[PDB]
Amino acid sequence: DIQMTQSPSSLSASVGDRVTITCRASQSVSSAVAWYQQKPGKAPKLLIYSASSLYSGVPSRFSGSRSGTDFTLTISSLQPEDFATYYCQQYGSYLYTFGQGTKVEIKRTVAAPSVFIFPPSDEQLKSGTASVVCLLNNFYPREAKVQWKVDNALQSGNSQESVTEQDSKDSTYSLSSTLTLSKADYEKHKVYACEVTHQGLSSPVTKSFNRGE
Amino acid sequence: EVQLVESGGGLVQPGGSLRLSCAASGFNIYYNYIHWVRQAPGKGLEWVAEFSPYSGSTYYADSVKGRFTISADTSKNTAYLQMNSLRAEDTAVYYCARSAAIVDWYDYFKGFDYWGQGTLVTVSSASTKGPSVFPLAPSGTAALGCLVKDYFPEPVTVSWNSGALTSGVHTFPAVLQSSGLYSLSSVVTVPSSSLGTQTYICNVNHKPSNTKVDKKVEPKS
Repeated sequence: DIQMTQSPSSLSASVGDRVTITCRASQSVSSAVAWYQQKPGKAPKLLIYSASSLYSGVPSRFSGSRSGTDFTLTISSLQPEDFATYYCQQYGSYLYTFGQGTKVEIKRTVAAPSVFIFPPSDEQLKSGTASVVCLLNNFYPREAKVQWKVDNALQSGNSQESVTEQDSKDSTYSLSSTLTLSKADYEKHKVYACEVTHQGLSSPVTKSFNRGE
Repeated sequence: EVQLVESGGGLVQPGGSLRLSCAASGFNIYYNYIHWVRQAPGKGLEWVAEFSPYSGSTYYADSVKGRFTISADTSKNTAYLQMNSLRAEDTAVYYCARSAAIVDWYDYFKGFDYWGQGTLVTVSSASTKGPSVFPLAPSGTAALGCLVKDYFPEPVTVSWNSGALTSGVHTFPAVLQSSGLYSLSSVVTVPSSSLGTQTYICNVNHKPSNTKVDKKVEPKS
């Protein structure tokens, strides 16, 4: 709703690639631009400071350059340990501001997802709510669309998605869509379907079931 | 070795207050600049405040001005961040960072050199509720899992078979339902032949509420 910071943008690259992240800084005189690297669950780490200076302990593949107003961070040879999120920082008018965030992602061939749809457990129907989940296991790219169909009617607003972090070796992703319904609305319909579309799927894959086998 | 340790975070109600402390080691925070940077779940970093005890100057981000006050105590080498009138959008992992003293007037800012591990602050009117774990029925290799639902606050650690089953597990990031409670799923991919002999029980761990749940998964009739 009220987002305080945009989500990190994505960049698909392979190991050994040369990447260059540009940071548009209208405060060029404030050439104190600093670059940071952050991995999931860890605190950010300083890489480039003062536009071009290399921080003590950072590998030599990292470099920073300034061309007028544009500040860039260049990784000469992308390594498996370099796939993370990168932030640009600008100091202006006594205010420090971080960039949007660039998540460098491992690039691989397209992989179609494996779809599984799980009816709710009878202990939950006794509680008064029904939760049908749909599993999208091991796919690439992470862009996937999940459409819930109740009695061949397209749903919207009664589900929530959750995508895992990229696998280190498979470079794959996993999605879990949870359709939450009430005990009364669940018992009023029979067929509940989970339609999945992906780049690796020439046609949408539907995994469905009937209430009560 | 310089170390920054955050503390004080946790559960707070909207409109309530919280005071974080950034205990520092390995250096004197007096001549240096202490900063607070927060990161919403799945979002980017946001600088919120900067303090310099030598000059006493306090600078805040416009999103926290008037509600957040930064300060320090040189007697214990610890900085503080008092948050008043907290809103739900203030829910984030709060890091405290150090900026070196201005030794060169040309390279006046040399980046946030060292950071802390961060402390989580959750602003919500929900109460600490224990997780309600439900089994995901498993219909060449089959997929099964557990659905933990209606727990608050984050996080929840989920293991399988007392930490013995790790190959193929997928503990998804939690989602915030409209009821203010969190709900995540943890699935796994185990051969269908070992579904009858080998028992599969997920160990659901919620430390905020001290609720251990071990739910077994079996195919329905």
